[PDB]
Amino acid sequence: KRAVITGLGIVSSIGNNQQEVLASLREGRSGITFSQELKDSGMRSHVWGNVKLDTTGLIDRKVVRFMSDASIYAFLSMEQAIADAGLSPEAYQNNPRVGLIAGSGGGSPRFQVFGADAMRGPRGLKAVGPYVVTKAMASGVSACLATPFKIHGVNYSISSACATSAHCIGNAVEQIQLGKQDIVFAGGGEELCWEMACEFDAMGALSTKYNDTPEKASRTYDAHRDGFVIAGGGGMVVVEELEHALARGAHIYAEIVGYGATSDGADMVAPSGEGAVRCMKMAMHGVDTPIDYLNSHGTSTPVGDVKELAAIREVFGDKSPAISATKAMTGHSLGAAGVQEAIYSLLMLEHGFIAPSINIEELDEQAAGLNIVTETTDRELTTVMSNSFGFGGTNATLVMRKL
Amino acid sequence: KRAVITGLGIVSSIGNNQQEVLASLREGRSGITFSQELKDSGMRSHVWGNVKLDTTGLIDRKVVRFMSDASIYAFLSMEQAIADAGLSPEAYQNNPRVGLIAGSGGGSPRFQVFGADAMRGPRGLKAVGPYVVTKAMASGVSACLATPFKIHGVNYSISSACATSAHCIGNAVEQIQLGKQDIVFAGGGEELCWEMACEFDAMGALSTKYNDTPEKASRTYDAHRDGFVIAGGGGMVVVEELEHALARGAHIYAEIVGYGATSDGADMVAPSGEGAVRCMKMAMHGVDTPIDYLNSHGTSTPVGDVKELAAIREVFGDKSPAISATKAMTGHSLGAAGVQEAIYSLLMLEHGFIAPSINIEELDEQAAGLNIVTETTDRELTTVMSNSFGFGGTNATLVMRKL
Ligand SMILES: C=C/C(C)=C/[C@@]1(C)SC(=O)C(C)=C1O
Ligand SMILES: C=C/C(C)=C/[C@@]1(C)SC(=O)C(C)=C1O
Repeated sequence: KRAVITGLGIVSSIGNNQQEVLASLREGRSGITFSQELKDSGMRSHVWGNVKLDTTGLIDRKVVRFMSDASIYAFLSMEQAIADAGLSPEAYQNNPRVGLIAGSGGGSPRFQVFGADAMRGPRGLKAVGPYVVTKAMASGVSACLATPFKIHGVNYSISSACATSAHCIGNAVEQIQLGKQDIVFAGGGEELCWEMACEFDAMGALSTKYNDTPEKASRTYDAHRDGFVIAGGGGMVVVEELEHALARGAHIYAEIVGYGATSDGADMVAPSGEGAVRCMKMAMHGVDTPIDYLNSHGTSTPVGDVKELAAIREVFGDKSPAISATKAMTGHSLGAAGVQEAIYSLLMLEHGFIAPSINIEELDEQAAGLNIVTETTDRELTTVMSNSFGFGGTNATLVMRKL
Repeated sequence: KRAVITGLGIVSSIGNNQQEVLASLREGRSGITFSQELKDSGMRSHVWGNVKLDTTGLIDRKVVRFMSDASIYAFLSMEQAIADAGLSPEAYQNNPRVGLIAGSGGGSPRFQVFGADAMRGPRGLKAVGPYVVTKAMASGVSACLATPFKIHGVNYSISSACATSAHCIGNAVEQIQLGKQDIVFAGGGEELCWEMACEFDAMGALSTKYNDTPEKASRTYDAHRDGFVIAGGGGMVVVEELEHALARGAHIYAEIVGYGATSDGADMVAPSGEGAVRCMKMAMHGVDTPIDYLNSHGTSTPVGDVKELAAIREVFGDKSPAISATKAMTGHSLGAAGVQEAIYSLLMLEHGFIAPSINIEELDEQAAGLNIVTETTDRELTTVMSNSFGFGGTNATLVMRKL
């Protein structure tokens, strides 16, 4: 029935491990840089939320030859989670009660585009090769991790655009609740490339006025925000059944006491708000303790930002929780955003502090009577909430509490 | 607690609705044709499992601007399932207890490539446009249906390659069991294009020796099968809680009495057998009636075919059910294969007959343990099983029974 997080792993724009990520968060350090690749592709947005790591010989050649970047990022995060959970092969491999639910928002537009380019070349099929399917397939993140880690339980991905890894964790929780699994590795990954980024720029979703000052581009709630800053990376958490965890002396960050998954059924590319309201309310249902901190989806987009503020306010009313949008620091890793931000929230719960909402030179008047924390402040948190939304009116909310 | 199917919709290579599909099945009619597109693309495989329907104007212009083919196919299938189920707008729209779980195997390689191609032109972003994200993103099938159809419940896709739509239905069942939803539209869609097909051909997965005789290319269990015949299309079923279905007098096809979801944790692109055995057995927990008919995944590939037959052998021993691989007729629609074949199984349960396993000119030596019906056989069926597997060692099994 009860699901808890007993391990985490992360490869992000602000850190290649939970320790480095902790640093950046408490420091309020930006992971955004100028991208030549993006500028070079023809894009208007030239700022990145890139992973600063040379992944070259980190994954075995036979295993890595099937993967794309989203898979690599999630695979490395999974290793970190396996290690950090205290799990050994004999404990998680070839075991029907151990599963994997992880995905990405866009799969691999790079290798999808590589296979097409290679195919139209004079060598066609031979230029494409036998590994494009596993690299480009939408289920790449799950397929590429489940096989090498010899997972025997559930094995699939959930895709809900900018909310995918959040739904992945919520689904893992349901597997434990249904008594189907004891452990489920949940999370996701996302590649960073002009191939996919250009699509978002094409719809005017990305920031384009701060290319000269990359670290100031992502400015959630700032009156002059102009779109989100795309990013790549991965994250993975170990969702485990309470008794099982306690039984093996597992270290427990918190327990997932709430999971909301709703739908807007209104517009694509634009949030309705009511959808998020029901989602958050659903995640708080039964939680007998108040929400101390709220890690908003806050993408730094004109409409989105205030639309979520309007929702939060209607759900909490007078008594609103402390809020901070860590995207102003990290950027929007799309499909990886959900798990990565759940991890930042878990780190804040574990280290008693609230990461700051940076770059707010001018608070939006639409973000009036709320509590946007712009200073790294030490606080004994107990219950935290994380929101994730994506195109198509898909919403997810996770509420985590200490034991 | 209990989940039943109260409506279905389908757009496939053998039919544009349940009536045409029924006729083709009973007749063992091939939906395979020669593809100039694939031939012109430089592929060794020139046979198609195409949808014979010009979809132009079949969807509101403002609504279809966000969709790719997989989304269109699923959207049309859902239009059918809604009407079939006898659901009125007021019954399923703007309702938190009504959800949508549908996806595809590859999303939209065509629009991932179009975005990249347009980007590298003299028009760049202007040529790309603002609708490529929703078309190219992995969650397209779910995002593009949930919004127009006014869905307020769950909204996301499950992606497990050639098993995705099967896992989608299984997940919908869990939502009903967890008491979270009363109705969940489950299924998926898949586009047909050289962009995605060349990648499979590039790994030698597609049939290439029967281009001169398209209808004989897909030959599951035939000693001379040489890969699967790619296809496109959609399918959607209405998964509904039992008391709910009966309360409104919905017409129930069958109840989902079993859902297995396992993982191989062995090889990519190649099945282990073990895993599919646990998946079937898992689907069988609680089911005490015999399996009267088994709609195998049977892709018409050398290894796959006999690896699944070995697993079926292992699960049933001396008591093996009647088997038939409808892919020899329809082709492999990848992500849509699961829901489409669940529908064929539902149609056979409904009209009392077993669709034939066509093109078996020889029958692999390993298939000696017969009961693979190669002739349309009228028979009163009660419990049927459908298998779905995909790259990455992901397995799904659904068992449906008459009420
Ligand atoms: C239905 C549309 C939604 C939820 C849109 C949001 C707020 S979610 C997101 O990640 C970005 C960039 C947005 O603009
Ligand atoms: C792990 C690999 C698996 C399950 C491979 C299968 C049998 S699934 C499928 O649709 C095809 C074409 C195959 O070859």
